[PDB]
Amino acid sequence: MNIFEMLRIDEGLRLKIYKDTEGYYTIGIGHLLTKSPSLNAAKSELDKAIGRNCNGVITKDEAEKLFNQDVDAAVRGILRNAKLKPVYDSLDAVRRCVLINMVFQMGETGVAGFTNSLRMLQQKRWDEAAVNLAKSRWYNQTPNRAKRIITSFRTGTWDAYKNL
Repeated sequence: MNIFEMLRIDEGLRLKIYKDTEGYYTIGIGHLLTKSPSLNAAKSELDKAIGRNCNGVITKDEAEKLFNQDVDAAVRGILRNAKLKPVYDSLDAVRRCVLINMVFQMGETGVAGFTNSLRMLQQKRWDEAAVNLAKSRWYNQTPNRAKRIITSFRTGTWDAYKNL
């Protein structure tokens, strides 16, 4: 299992504009387009993102390209962020994937806000951090994905995803 397969499981693939869990216009593999309520704004963003007139629809190839971009942007954001880098550096390979997943889903700023959890992972206090991470809007809003993530930090293996 790798970060791309892991995220593909969590986000799915859609080749037409759709609303995400929060109601925002997204496409492909969890690629947010705009928070704007306007479908048109969405389609504009989309064409700018692909480089073509897409009329709200893209190909598999295009979805994967945007996916490649997002994953890279996620990793590089972690590396540049002063609160995230040290955690990432302290982590093993699986847990590193886990953090990347979170950052792809909630942005750098988002994850950087989980001060106590970060501290806990950093200290390798797995069970404590799992309990703190669950106390969040995040967990309450997407509990099945959050539980997958939390279990992954807990065990340090891909079990939660070998099911799926």
